[PDB]
Amino acid sequence: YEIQRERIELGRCIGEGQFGDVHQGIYMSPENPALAVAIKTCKNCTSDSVREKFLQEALTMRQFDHPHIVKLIGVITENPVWIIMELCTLGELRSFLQVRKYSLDLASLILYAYQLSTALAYLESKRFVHRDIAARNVLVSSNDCVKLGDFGLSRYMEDSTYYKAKLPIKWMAPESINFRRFTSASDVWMFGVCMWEILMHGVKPFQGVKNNDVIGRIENGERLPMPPNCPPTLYSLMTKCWAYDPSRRPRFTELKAQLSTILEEEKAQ
Ligand SMILES: CN(c1ncccc1CNc1nc(Nc2ccc3c(c2)CCC(=O)N3)ncc1C(F)(F)F)S(C)(=O)=O
Ligand code: NA
Repeated sequence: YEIQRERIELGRCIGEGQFGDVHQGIYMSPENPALAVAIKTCKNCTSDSVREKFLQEALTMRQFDHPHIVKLIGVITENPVWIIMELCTLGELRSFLQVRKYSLDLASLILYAYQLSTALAYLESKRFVHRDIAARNVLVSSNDCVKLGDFGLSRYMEDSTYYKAKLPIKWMAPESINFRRFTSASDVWMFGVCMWEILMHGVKPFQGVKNNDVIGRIENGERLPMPPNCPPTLYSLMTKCWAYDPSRRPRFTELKAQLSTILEEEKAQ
């Protein structure tokens, strides 16, 4: 899993991470075609405690191998420490959705929700609780492929460090907001919010509502409204993710199967 720095061509900065800037680049793989990659850099990895924390993020991604989760390519443990990830060429999902708005076919939006449900069913199969499922952590590899982004770079995951700028209340299950309970069932609640975000073309949930007012509305039975053009079967599926009792929420394998049916019904106009 070690990569040699002379095989990396560093390109433009595509974002800022907790440990340092993230760049786009090219990895000249030995005896293979060159790959487009994302490079996580570390500014203070001279410190052993910082270096080990940064390298733990690469080990977290190394344990996963799924077509809709960004893949670890390798690490450069020489000073300055770099983590090499696969690049999702088209960038962040919210920006991509905000450009296209109604020009994206409904079949593409449902496909994105289905692809994420396969990655979340895979994480659930490994007994891994995400805790930060939101459209901001989703990347676009091509017009017909989205992926979950790096877990370390995700602002509110369990082992993620904080950025200079507390909790994503508008995405969280009631038991997570009230008692900090995070399970596979609370991940299902967040995924229903993420599906709503996709069908709303990158609009954020509960805009203009204060975080403290969200739990009162949820306890009164209020939910995010049906997005314009969203098929009623898809909205019904979202409301099942938002069952107040977590034991009544479906698991990711069921959401995957139902989304595949919804997608095939839309493709048959
Ligand atoms: C949102 N995220 C970030 N948060 C903080 C820092 C960086 C990232 C993005 N990280 C990544 N970005 C890309 N692709 C990419 C992203 C942006 C742009 C472009 C390509 C080109 C067009 C453009 O203009 N910008 N692929 C892979 C990664 C990964 F492997 F590092 F995850 S996250 C939690 O990692 O999903
Ligand atoms: Na190296």
